[PDB]
Amino acid sequence: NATDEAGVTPLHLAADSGHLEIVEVLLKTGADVNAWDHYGFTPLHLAAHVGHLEIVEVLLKAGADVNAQDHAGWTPLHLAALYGLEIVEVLLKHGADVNAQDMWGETPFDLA
Amino acid sequence: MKLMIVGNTGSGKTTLLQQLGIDVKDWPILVLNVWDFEEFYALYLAVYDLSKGQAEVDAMKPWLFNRASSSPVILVGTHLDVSDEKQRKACMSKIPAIRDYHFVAKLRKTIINESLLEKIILSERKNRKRLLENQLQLDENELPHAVHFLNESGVLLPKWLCKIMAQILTVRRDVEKFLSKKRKFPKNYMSQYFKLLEKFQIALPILVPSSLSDHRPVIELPHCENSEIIIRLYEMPYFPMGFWSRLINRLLEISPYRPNRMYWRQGIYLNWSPEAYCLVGSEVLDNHPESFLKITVPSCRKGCILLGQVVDHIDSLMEEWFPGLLLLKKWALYSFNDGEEHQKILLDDLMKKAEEGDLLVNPDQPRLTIPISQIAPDLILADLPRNIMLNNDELEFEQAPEFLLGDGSFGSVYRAAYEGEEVAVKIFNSLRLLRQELVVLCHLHHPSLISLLAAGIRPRMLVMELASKGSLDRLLQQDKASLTRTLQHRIALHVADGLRYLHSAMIIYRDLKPHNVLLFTLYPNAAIIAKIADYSIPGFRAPENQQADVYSFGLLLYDILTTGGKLPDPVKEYGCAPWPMVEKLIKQCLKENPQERPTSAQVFDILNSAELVCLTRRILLPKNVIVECMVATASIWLGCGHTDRGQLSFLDLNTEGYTSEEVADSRILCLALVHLPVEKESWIVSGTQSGTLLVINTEDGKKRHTLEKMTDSVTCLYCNFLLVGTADGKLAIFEDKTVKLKGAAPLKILNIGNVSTPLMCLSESVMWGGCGTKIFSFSNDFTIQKLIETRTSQLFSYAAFSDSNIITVVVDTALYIAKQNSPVVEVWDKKTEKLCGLIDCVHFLREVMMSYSGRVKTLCLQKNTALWIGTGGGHILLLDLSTRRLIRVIYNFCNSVRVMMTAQLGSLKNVMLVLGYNREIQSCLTVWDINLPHEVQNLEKHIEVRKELAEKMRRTS
Ligand SMILES: Cc1ccc(C(=O)Nc2ccc(CN3CCN(C)CC3)c(C(F)(F)F)c2)cc1C#Cc1cnc2[nH]ncc2c1
Repeated sequence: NATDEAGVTPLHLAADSGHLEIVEVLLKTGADVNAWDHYGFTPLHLAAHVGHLEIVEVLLKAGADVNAQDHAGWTPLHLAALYGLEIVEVLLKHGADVNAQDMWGETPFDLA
Repeated sequence: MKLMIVGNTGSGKTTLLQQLGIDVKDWPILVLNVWDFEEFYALYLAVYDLSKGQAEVDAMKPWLFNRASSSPVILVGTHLDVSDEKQRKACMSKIPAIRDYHFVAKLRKTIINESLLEKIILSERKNRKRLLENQLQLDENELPHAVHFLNESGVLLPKWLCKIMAQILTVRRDVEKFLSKKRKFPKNYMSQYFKLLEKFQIALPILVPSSLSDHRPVIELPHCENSEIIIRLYEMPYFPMGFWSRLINRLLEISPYRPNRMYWRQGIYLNWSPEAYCLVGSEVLDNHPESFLKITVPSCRKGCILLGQVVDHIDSLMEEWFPGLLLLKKWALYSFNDGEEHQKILLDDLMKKAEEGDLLVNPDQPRLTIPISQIAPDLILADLPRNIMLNNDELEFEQAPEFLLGDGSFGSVYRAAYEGEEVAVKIFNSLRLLRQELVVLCHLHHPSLISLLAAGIRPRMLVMELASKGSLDRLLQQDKASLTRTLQHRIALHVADGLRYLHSAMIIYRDLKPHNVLLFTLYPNAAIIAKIADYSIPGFRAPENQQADVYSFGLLLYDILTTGGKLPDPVKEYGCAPWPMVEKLIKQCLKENPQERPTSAQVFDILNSAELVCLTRRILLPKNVIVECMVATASIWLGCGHTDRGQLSFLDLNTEGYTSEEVADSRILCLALVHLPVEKESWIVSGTQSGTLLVINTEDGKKRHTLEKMTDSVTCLYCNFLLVGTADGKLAIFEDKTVKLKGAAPLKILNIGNVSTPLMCLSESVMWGGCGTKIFSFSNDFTIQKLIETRTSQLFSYAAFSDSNIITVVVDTALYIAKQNSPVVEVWDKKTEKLCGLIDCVHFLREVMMSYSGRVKTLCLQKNTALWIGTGGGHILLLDLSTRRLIRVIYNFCNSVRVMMTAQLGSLKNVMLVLGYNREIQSCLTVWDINLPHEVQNLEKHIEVRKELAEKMRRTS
């Protein structure tokens, strides 16, 4: 795995596109599940932003942390609730902090 | 009062104290703190041993020479039982000011006689000073008065003194571990160790002046004849104690253009290569019980410069530390023929002669003479730089009160000519003042410092550049019309760039004022506009050092922002145009706490910014007010969405009279203006969340109505026809004449997308707009011309951003479109319907100085190929459209950006209005000069050129 001109790993791209097979195979082979680009987005951040539930599940099973903060301070709960709440439920089943605040002091249930 | 005991070594001071470093004890009587006296040198007790008679009485005068405010001194001779009567009579013959004499309980009664909430503190504190329990009134605010009270009383500071401080006389590398690192000496006090010694004349930035001996080492001079050595002997009755430590301190920064440095208690010998050296040792002459500080220098050019520097240092020490000697008598030695005995003259002679001529005529041999510069090359300034001696054949000077410069406000300065060019001549009616001023001027070469052209000898003058435009004071008072904003900023920038230069050279420049600012031009883009001067001939000073200079510059910047006029707000008081980031700098420099004032480098750095120049206003709206959109009429209409019901806000850009009114039952998201010259009216249309287009007359608020309601939320408005873009992907086209009609139907309803794809932006170049992920174009018939699907931009960028909503589109030759919650602005070719460019705001923000988001919130454009991009954080990226390069990154004003657009003020000045958020939440309005990128580039070029010139003058000298 390697980063592009924007610091984006193949796992980032797979999370963006929602490819279940590519995310699963990269996690199986040992891809960095908590790597971040210049945007601060982790695989789980992109999955929550786009709206892929199963990508979120397979990332959490592979060790993705639910308290990652991007360059804007938004946790995966923020990006999940911002775009609508099955992904919110899955992330909340994991040990996610619903009281986390971004740079503007907004909790992820305020975005919803 | 304090009783202090001083005298010669072994005179019996402590013996008297029992009979009645510097250790301190308490003696009640009129309770007195008594010190037993070296370093750093009420009622005085002078103690001497009578066994040496007048031999002990002599050399006591330094005790009178050394910080007393004419305090009394009591002289007592001790050990009378072992002294002779003739010695006592000699003591009588010998005798700041002595009040009474004694020769040994008479001493204690004499001391008592001569010694004859109210600051109730330092009792618990002696056995961070605020509340040790608030004593007195707020602990006197820890003002310098309390510090002086505690230092003078000898209660707080002398804990370490005479026990740890000043013990290095018998005890900084390999120094602290034996002096101030024994048991408990935290690293917090490294900066104080070997520094408090410097203030107390104990250590020098070379060294303890006690390891030196009084035995002069062997001194050999490369020159020996009279005709080749200049010898100067200042004779002082006493060498006022403490003299040699300071002299050894200062005689280090001496340069002929220090390979060898020998020194002892009384004397230094500095040696460069041959024909460059200086012996400043102290000589003793037979039958002359005075101190003879002798200087022996070679007669060459470097000898002249080195002698001049040494003499300047000595008289500087005289003027600064021992004013009492200014008695000290100066002499110079000469010889008409080699081998003759050195003869001496006082310096008033050879001064009269340097004024008259350049030759010392022998009274008996009229044909035998010596040039003055060979005898004392300081009366004729033979130390001047080679381009500084006046050429009297190239100077056209009239000394009359008709060409007087500034009408004499600059001192005795007249207009003249030098090498053709018009010039200024200051006529020195002492030689000391001229030499001091020349020494200062010859080491100051910077663009904002007045440049020295010539220094004459026979006139004894100074000649310097003619500021053609007078001083800054006359600019402020007389011709106010030419004081443009750019000129004001350049003047202030030029003064700061040079106040910081003086501070770099450790020069104070005590009094800075508009009168000391000289102007050569009023053309704003010039390289040099203002310099600073001191004519040596008051409301422009600190309440009381560099902090005093910063306060003076703050006052100067106040008097520049204001044309002319605790200290009130300049805009309210004088009605001048607002200038943010300079008002703040004035307030910063004018802080009453010296440690809170910025340093001159920081002041110049603050002034060196185009955000400081082209930021016309910065208006903060009432707290907890959230506004999402504005429209400019100057005056601004705002849409308040801080609650579930939208409101309409009105902000007057001249008075700042914010007002608001509840107008709709749903949040207002878009605003626009419909102008009808045909009726000479105008409407303001508000598009709300419920889908209601609600129309207000701006002339009278009572005339209000509502158009045909759309099926979903109204997202955008534009204005001749009114185009309304709703959240269900519909565009409604109204004729502007139909806006005035209540419930009027749109001229046409066109479907672009669906419910999930809202139409959000409409702009002119053929009409262009954006809905969902598609860009659409229209002709004059309001029909679809082209739809470009932007989801192919997902093949670039990332699907998190590309597959989003379009929030704004601008176009001159290319489509600059921005998405919702995306830091990437995409550039589409409107002629080929294909993506051709990307602009990454995160990429720009990373190159410039955790408090940034970079998601694009708004865009704006200028005709001068400029693109303004607002990011989610409080950042505005100004870019040049020629190559999409980064012109500037405006930041550090607020925390978020909402929307910006161009506008025209009532004075026909084009500005940029930026609405953002201070994210608890306070919406902010910012006004920028429309030509900000050009000012950025021009000021960058100006700074570069000025720095280049400064380096050139520094190199050439
Ligand atoms: C004719 C003339 C002679 C001397 C000077 C002069 O300033 N010398 C001078 C000396 C020392 C220092 C540095 N400091 C000062 C504060 N010390 C406390 C610390 C050190 C400075 C500076 F401050 F500059 F560094 C300047 C200016 C003029 C002039 C002129 C002139 C020319 N053109 C004109 N037009 N209309 C009027 C007018 C007037």
